[PDB]
Amino acid sequence: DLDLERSNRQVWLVRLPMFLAEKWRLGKIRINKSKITLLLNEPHEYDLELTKKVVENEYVFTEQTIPKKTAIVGTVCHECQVMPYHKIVEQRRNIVKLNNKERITTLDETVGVTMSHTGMSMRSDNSNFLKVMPKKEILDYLFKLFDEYDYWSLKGLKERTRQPEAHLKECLDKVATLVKKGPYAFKYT
Amino acid sequence: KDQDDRDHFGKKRLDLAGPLLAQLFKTLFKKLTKDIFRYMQRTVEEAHDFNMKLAINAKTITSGLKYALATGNWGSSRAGVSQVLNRYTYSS
DNA sequence: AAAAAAAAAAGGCGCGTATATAAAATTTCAATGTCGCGAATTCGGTTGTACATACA
DNA sequence: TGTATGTACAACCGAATTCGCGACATTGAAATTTTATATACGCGCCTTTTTTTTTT
Repeated sequence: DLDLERSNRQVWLVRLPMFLAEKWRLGKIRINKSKITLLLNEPHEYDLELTKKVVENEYVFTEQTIPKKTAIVGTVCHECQVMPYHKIVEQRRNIVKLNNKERITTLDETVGVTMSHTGMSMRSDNSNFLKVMPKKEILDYLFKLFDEYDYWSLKGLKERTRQPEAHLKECLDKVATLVKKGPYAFKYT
Repeated sequence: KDQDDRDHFGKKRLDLAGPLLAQLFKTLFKKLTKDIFRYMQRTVEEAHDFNMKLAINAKTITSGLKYALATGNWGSSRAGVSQVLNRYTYSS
């Protein structure tokens, strides 16, 4: 169900140097006939250079198997890139070639204090991280659970009845169907 | 164009101590990564108590290098890379 | 200036360390002890054409 | 003259049948369990005390 909003919206994609694109995450195009220029919004004045006069087979679409809400914005009308005021742009450009990154912090303490710690600091678990029956009463309960459930499991009876296991099984041995084989295994009906 | 000379010196590189330790270190660091993971896996898989010093066996590295210096054995897979220094006379 | 409230801190307190003794009652546990699961294995019936051959 | 018949001798097929690992359940047991008492240390925790802070 693809939709075509315009497919004809003339658009000029541009490639940019890093700073302005980063600053772009307005202006005024002063076309001069064809020394096209642009008066940016305050900041510098960067003209327009014609990276590619005519641009084809390239269009703008949108998104919102699984299809999605997709529309056709328009065709790229003409490609441009940028001429970047200038010396400062030139200065920062050459200045940009002067990056850096961290080296190693050696440990300025003397070593006993640094090295006493990773052995026997005497302190542990500072952080929480992966710190991990009556014969009558048993028979009445066993009959009840069997009456409550034909699949009255023995260990489940033991856990639920909270009675000694030997007394519960004796209760279930005669008051319930002692099943240890078959599809209904561990079921006392 | 001619067959490439494979001996033009420019196509050589010299894995000095720096890059060589990298090899030795990097791989030996894996032997750390695996092991903790192993023990880590165990303690949870048996709800034991998470202790750090058991968790990381330090020797895994220190024993690795100290050995792999002490003899040019470099893994095996290579030898002749570490020598006693030759203190005969200065130029030597 | 004064009352009042809030908070820190101090100190002694109880049986978790040791140890010997008995009592018993629970809990947990370890050392085998019976239950299915997929693979492993061998037998004749069917079929088609030949080929002789006889009733309709 | 068309047909019915007994019998063949050869390649095809699937049908039906019996072996051990894993799941736990088993009972076996120890360990833990609670109590007195001296010893002393060192866990933490109780209340109280005192102090500090705030507000009127």
